[PDB]
Amino acid sequence: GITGTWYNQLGSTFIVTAGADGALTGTAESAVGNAESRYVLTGRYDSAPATDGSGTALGWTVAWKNNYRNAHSATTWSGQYVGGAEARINTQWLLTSGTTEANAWKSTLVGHDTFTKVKP
Amino acid sequence: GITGTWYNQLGSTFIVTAGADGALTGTAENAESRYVLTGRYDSAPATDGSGTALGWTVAWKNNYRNAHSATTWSGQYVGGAEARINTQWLLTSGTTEANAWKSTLVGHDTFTKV
Amino acid sequence: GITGTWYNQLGSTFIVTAGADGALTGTAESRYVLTGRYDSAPATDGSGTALGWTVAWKNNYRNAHSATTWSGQYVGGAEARINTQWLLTSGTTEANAWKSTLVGHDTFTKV
Amino acid sequence: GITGTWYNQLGSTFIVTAGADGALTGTAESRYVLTGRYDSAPATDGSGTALGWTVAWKNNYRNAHSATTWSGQYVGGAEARINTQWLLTSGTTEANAWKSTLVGHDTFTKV
Ligand SMILES: N=C1N[C@H]2[C@H](CS[C@H]2CCCCC(=O)O)N1
Repeated sequence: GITGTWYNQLGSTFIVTAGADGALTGTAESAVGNAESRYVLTGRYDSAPATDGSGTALGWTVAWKNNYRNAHSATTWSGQYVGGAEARINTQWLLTSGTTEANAWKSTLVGHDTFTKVKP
Repeated sequence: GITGTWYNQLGSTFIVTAGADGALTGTAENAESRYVLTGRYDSAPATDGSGTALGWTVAWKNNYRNAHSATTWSGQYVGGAEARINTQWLLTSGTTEANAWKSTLVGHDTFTKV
Repeated sequence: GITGTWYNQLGSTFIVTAGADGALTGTAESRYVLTGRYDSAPATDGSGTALGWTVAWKNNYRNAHSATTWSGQYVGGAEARINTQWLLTSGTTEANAWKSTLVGHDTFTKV
Repeated sequence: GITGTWYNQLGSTFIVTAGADGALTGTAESRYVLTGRYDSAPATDGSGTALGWTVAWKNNYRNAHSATTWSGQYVGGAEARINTQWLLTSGTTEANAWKSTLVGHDTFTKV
């Protein structure tokens, strides 16, 4: 279900493997910002969701440092997986950059990403 | 300065180990209230007195309990004698499509070594 | 371009009046009053027009002890829309304040 | 209660008037107009009073092409406070929309 290759509305590709113990591992490649190539993704999911047709809660993080670039920032996505003919993951994200004390009021961006198993 | 025990303003206790290549692993917490954490951090931060960007996730499921939800914390570690982690968090619960609009809470937490 | 009737994704109807001094007044449809501000002198370079508004969910008939604020921008053009993120806060006791605030997003269109 | 002069943790000054059926009006300060709403009939059980307001960062001297909304609750008591979370959106292009909005939190007191 969650395991597979996902794309957000921006071209980004996230390759995610769901483990049997609630672990989420994989790789992100962003189509925007200060990023190049692949970045390590790690997260957790609810490995035994409700019966009742509710979604599957999950979250993951990417720190935007790899061997090519370092953006001194990290993003966390929080959302739910919803099965169906068109499986989708709906998330909200927080992106925090490292700042000095004086600039911390403006260190965090917030947005929403919708992931699909079909590239837009 | 990150590896160790951190406490938030709620009493809760977080034990985190920060690996050499940017992994964060540990637990949030008796057994029944203990949960797994996994995250990532900037292992090569700037020198300019900037904070170290990081983030982590906890799904609220263990062997004993399952709240069908996950929290992510996004934030930065600040050093010194008043070492702190300042974060904002998102908590999402699994919902039906009908109730998705109220699936996510937002808030902030501050973690201290004491 | 902002003044008029707007519809978000779950059919709610917002009637918005943009005043020349930057004020936004109108109603969200039971029916509640809205009030906000917008940039009454945006850039002409394709940038959007920044805005925000608030609805407290109390009227003559019902009270939910909560308020929502929408923060976003207007984008004009053939398919004008207002893209927003929102925060919904409910009155809670001090000990439930951690769970007093929801976050989401809303898109408004003219049809 | 809510009417008065409020200061946030960074020292900015908000002068707020609470109107009879839930209007918030006032200024933030370099001085800008604020507008919002609040629950004029809060719960008696000890809960806080839900509210929100907006400031568009345009006045007669400067315009940053951006707007902030605060969502939160007023807590009466020893330290009357207003605990909020805020969103600041800047007018951007289509291409830069994904990075248009910052989020944070603010505590206000009369001290
Ligand atoms: N796929 C996505 N890319 C952007 C959003 C949220 S994370 C962001 C990319 C940031 C890359 C590093 C940076 O620019 O600081 N979703």
